[PDB]
Amino acid sequence: MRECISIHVGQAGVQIGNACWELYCLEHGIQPDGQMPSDKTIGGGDDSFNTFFSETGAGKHVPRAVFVDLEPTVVDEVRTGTYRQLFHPEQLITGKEDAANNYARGHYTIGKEIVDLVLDRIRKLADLCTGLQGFLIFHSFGGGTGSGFASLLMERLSVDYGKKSKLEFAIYPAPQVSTAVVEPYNSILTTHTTLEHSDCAFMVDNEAIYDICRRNLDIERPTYTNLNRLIGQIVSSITASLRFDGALNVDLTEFQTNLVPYPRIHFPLATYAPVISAEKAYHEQLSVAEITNACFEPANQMVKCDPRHGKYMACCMLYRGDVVPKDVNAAIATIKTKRTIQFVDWCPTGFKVGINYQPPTVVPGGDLAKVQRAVCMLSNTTAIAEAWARLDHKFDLMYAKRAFVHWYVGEGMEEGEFSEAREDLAALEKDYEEVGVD
Amino acid sequence: GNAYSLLHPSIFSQKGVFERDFFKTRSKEEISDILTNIGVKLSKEEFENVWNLASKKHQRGEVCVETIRNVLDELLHA
Amino acid sequence: CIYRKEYVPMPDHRPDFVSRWYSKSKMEGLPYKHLITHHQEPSHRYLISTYDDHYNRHNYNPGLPALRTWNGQKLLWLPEKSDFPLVAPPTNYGLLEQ
Amino acid sequence: VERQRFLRVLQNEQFELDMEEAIQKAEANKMLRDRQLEQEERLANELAR
Amino acid sequence: VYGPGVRMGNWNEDVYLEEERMRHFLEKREKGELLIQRNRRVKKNILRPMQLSVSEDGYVHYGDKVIIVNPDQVLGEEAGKFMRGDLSLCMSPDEVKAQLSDDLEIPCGVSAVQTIAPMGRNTFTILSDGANSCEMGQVVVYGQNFCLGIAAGLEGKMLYLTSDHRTLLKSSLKSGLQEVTLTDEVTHLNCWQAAFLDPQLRLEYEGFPVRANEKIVIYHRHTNRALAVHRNLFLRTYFGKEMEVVAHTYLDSHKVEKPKNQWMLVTGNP
Amino acid sequence: MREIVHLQAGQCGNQIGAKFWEVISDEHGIDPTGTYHGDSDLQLERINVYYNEATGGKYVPRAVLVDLEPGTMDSVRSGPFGQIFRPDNFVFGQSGAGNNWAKGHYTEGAELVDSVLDVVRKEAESCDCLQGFQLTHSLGGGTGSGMGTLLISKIREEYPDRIMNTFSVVPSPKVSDTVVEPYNATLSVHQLVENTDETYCIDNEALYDICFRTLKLTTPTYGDLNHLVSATMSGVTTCLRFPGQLNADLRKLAVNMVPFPRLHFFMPGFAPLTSRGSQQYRALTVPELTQQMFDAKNMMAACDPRHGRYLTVAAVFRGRMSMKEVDEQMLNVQNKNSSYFVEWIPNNVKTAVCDIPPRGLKMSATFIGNSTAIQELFKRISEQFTAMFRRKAFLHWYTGEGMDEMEFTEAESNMNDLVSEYQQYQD
Ligand SMILES: Nc1nc2c(ncn2[C@@H]2O[C@H](COP(=O)(O)OP(=O)(O)OP(=O)(O)O)[C@@H](O)[C@H]2O)c(=O)[nH]1
Ligand SMILES: Nc1nc2c(ncn2[C@@H]2O[C@H](COP(=O)(O)OP(=O)(O)OP(=O)(O)O)[C@@H](O)[C@H]2O)c(=O)[nH]1
Repeated sequence: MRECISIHVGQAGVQIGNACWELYCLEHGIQPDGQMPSDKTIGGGDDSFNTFFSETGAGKHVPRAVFVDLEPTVVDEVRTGTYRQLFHPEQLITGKEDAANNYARGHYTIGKEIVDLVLDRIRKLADLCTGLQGFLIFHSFGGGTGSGFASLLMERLSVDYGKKSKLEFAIYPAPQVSTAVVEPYNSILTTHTTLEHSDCAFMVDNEAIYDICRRNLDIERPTYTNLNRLIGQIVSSITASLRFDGALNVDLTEFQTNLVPYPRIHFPLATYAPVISAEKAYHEQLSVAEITNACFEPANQMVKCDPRHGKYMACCMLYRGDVVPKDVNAAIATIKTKRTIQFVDWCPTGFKVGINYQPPTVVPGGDLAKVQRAVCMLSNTTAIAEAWARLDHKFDLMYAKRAFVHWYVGEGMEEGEFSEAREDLAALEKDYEEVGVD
Repeated sequence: GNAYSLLHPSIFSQKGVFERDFFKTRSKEEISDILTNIGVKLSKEEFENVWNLASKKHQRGEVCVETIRNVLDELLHA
Repeated sequence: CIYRKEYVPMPDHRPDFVSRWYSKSKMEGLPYKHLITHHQEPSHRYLISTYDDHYNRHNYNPGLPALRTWNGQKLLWLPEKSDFPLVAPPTNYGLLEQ
Repeated sequence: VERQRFLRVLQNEQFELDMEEAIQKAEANKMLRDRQLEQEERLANELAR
Repeated sequence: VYGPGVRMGNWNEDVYLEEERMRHFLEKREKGELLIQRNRRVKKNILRPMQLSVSEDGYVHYGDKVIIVNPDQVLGEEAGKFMRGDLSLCMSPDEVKAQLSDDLEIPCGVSAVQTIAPMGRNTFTILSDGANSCEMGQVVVYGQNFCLGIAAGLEGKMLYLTSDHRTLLKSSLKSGLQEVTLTDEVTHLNCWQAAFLDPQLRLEYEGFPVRANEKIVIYHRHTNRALAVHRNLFLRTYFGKEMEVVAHTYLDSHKVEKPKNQWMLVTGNP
Repeated sequence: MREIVHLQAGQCGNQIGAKFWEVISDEHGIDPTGTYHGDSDLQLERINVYYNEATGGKYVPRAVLVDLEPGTMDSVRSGPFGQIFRPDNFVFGQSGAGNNWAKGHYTEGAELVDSVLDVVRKEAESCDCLQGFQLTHSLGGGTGSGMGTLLISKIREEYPDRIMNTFSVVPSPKVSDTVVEPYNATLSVHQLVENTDETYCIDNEALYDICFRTLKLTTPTYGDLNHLVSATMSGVTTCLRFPGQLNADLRKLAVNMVPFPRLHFFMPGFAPLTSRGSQQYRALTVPELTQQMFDAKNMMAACDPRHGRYLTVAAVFRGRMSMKEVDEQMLNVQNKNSSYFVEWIPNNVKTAVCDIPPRGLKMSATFIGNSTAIQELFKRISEQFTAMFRRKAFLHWYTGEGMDEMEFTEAESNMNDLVSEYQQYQD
């Protein structure tokens, strides 16, 4: 049937993995114990949770996700949390050693003796599954342990399972903020390894996420509780079609086909329009028109790219809530009449609509608004090549003065693989330029 | 009163009845008959209990038109 | 710690469903299907067959025979038949009951 | 189960929604117009007296 | 940008359209035609609280109105979703057909609910087989044939518990076992026999009066099976969720019948 | 006797057939459960053209539902009339479509055509003698286009002596949602042209205009749009089931509309569409329908034939009419626009009168049109095809499935041949 398996690598992906599952248990009303009230939804494990949880004859909802980590601090502490009884113990893949921000350590030193264990989980997750459309991979480009460890496993799961989708979600490196100077090393290393195997990589940047917080949400001092909630809301919206129906139902398989124009480049951008404070929701109104302007307002994107410096290829709007096609089709028609939005002449139509009736609900102790009409805007534009153009001119400087190489060559690596990534990258911009040229 | 009460006065104010009449002094049994005359039927037990509470809330102890109607709504809400 | 602080659960947060049902109600208009396209006055039965009327039923009984004489706009023989019979059991032959 | 669940609530709600607004507004208007007018006149006329 | 009182021309036209329908749906339902009026009246009849017979001798007599209950038993090995408490049998009508007609489905389903309060849905009148000239008020005897009837809130028509040898067309919905139904027809399939709790003492207790409020085992005369209720199998019906009730004999390791077919005859409390 | 078996294809056809069948059922007075309430004899007589008889007075529809995604027919089954549809007729797949034309045409179709062919031939043996078949789907409807093109191909050699009625909706010209939609349409239409005999052309945008024009309710439901097309589809079928001096056979009609084999694409037309005042402000007369019947605004199928001219016109009139008003009207209309027809064929009108009105309105009609207004349709899809095929965008999927651009070569060339054919016949 309609199910998938979620993957969360590194401590960077664990607390977002917690938050998403924390969010998920709300709309289904999952008690932290693992069971409903005396009302009956338990059985052979088949209801709205069957696509997400495994609430078998034992009656306990088992999330179909894997948390893999290499440092026991956070994973053991969350194992002392509140929903830990829901979580499977050795599914909470813990580790005793770190990768020291190094891709190779997580890819070579320790990943060998750990991937066999997690593959045992995946196959034993696979056998009970029925359709398993694909996977949900949550990671980070600047992965202290997320980067290297994910890269090997995605190689391993691609080779044995090359007939199903693999969905990638990672925080894009901050273009001007660098919490690590080895971060560019592993980040481009991950990209060149993943371009030929990753199906759909979705990125986001936290700086603009904060920028939203004190612009319209009016929060000058948020936390991960909010940040994880926003992205957890984002993945919830895309998975609402899996949970609920609508006027038309859409799936990740359609998303892949209708979003990626050509091979290699599979990196669109996501944006959520109704981002507003509860009071700013209270004394104003939400409708398709203004939110369409908002989601198409250049400053509402979480990635630092000016759409007027690029051009648009694909756009997907996922209207979750109470909407009618009449105003939507008229509103998007007005958008097509807009001159500033520059689609490429190659695509006359580039709009993928997914209508879902279900209103996006609030979360207890949350900061979101009371939304009746919401949309997730997935788009791909040429204004992103600057990010890799930003990456390389940092990288080329450091490479010539070959900083920190003694660390990497000391642990057994060499210059060739580093050399490979740049023309792999240099291929990307020229392809981006060539596709940019009509 | 303010121009708001002059430009938008209650129905009382068009024809010459005002707040001093509300706050003025009158007697127990007379208003009970008047309350029947104004079309509200009452019981004796309700009369005295209302009378007890009204004197308490007034902080002095008396009968005023506002006091009588206000405690009615209090009981009506109660 | 704030990590445990946001883990503090709370009851009475009931994930309802009613917004489903209103939104669903808006995407079909269930009773409207016989209400969108109904025309003129409601009528439970109106049907009858032309052969039955002209041949079997011998046409409209309550009609006045000489309902045709000098009229208004067309000051001549007119008001005879544009209405046509509609009444009486149309679908009541013996083979149905058997 | 979902089908049978679907039926009543759709029929149910429309019933109560229709009838409740039918009564609520109907009465809510009437006694207010009644009570405010009837009380004022009878109380205020004797105030003159 | 509109809606409350704008009285705009299209808003003018729209508000009418539904309104005559609101009148139209009004008069249709003002005739006592509303579905939930049907449901409430049927529920009103079904949920009518009854008055049970009170046994003065401690025994049971024909014509008595009793509630049949499977008592709560402390079983520590039924792993799964087991339902605690005393379970009383209750007729389970079909939800869809109950909406279409005020008359109960000619055959009716059976169920057991965690309810002890006397009511039309769980009150059963014990009756003779008809073939035996047993008078009303006569004590019931072990090994005798008889019928379990329920007046399901309907004046003049009487429902009798039924069961037949399981076929491929007639079986329990969940377990695929011999189903139990309620029919107004009087057949030999309506013959039932209460058995003493101890199988090793049934022959000793044959021909004896049956005491009030005690553990017994009931058997279908025509099929010779004990009435079974599944405290782990949930059925969804018109009032919510209850437990499956079938006719099958479950024996323990010692060939002794399980807690499942142990049934309580519940008489009125004086 | 002569009967029809229906096929429900594509995910639109799922909402199409659900609305279309209930339109038939309530018209024939059967309760949602299925126990017919005997009130009308002629519908009780002529129910065997579409419905067969189960036990206890239940009229089993002779339709087959096919899809891939469980949720759709589950919603259809959970509809008010799902109980009148058969789980036997619920054939489907265990795969998500991807809404790829080739997968449903080569990959997913392979393992499902066997079962569906068994179902239809069992249904074919269930009934005696068919006029033919009709299909509800979309030309731009990915899973429907993939299955339909396969099934219409196979049923051709199966029964090349029947009626291959087709009912497909044209996607919105301004936006197709699906970006590979013009590929799917071009793929489908290349198979449609040679395999079909009848085709209804329907577009959603014109329906939205009708919503704005006469419906005037701002926000309809897609089911209301389903209700409109089903009413039009019902009207043409009223000929067969109902008596009255009108020759009902589509073959009667088909030879009357079709001068040349390539003419398969036809546009519908419907009769009184009524607004708020006009349910009680309309003097219902045969004249006043006609200008509304012959209203470019009333036209709903593709576009205005004002840009072109009229090849064949055929309208079926439902209600208590007579031979003369349609006659003098037919005289009136040809007088109004004599040159707008073709000197090729005079007297290009084919009229039928159904004496049995519908339930709710008395004097109604339906129209089917074959005018020279389809050029805008496939000329539009032509530039779209040339645009993407210029740089073969979104092509790697079909090659991964096993398709090539070299197949696309004749599909447009066949389509280009149709461009001249419609042009040359008229211009
Ligand atoms: N995804 C995610 N990133 C965070 C969070 N908080 C801070 N970050 C940023 O995400 C990055 C985490 O990447 P890494 O340090 O490589 O994580 P890792 O590979 O799992 O291994 P560690 O070095 O032990 O953290 C840090 O550089 C932070 O700047 C969070 O909650 N989630
Ligand atoms: N059922 C339905 N279909 C719609 C609606 N609006 C537009 N459509 C179109 O009708 C077409 C026909 O559906 P199908 O033939 O079943 O399409 P499919 O093969 O499942 O795959 P897609 O065409 O890509 O959706 C779809 O492609 C939709 O684009 C609607 O409101 N309901």
